Amino acid sequence: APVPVTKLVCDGDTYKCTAYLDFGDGRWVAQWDTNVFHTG
Amino acid sequence: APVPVTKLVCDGDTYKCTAYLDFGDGRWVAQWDTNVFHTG
Amino acid sequence: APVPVTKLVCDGDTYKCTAYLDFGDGRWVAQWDTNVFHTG
Repeated sequence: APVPVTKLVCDGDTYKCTAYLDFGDGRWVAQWDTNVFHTG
Repeated sequence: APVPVTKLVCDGDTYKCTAYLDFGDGRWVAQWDTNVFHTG
Repeated sequence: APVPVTKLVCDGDTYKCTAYLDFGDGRWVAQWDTNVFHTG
């Protein structure tokens, strides 16, 4: 079931974002691949 | 055009995150596939 | 290293979400492909 994200971080060294979930012990994450770049 | 996200949720049963957008009737979403796991 | 997201936007014309990062000059983004649709 959908749960809220408590903290969203991204990492320019791994090109991933990590969403910490409000669930369980607080250490469940959703993590996905991203592009990372310097925009205008 | 880019619009703000009003609520971000993720679901460990579907392995997707859903971003509710500030747009229209409030029921437009961006939805993407993710990994979901228990981190350190 | 992971840094906080300061602003999350999505765009129904490009089918991408963009996360502005707390890093550098504020113009670093993570950007990823998404589905965009009108949910129930």
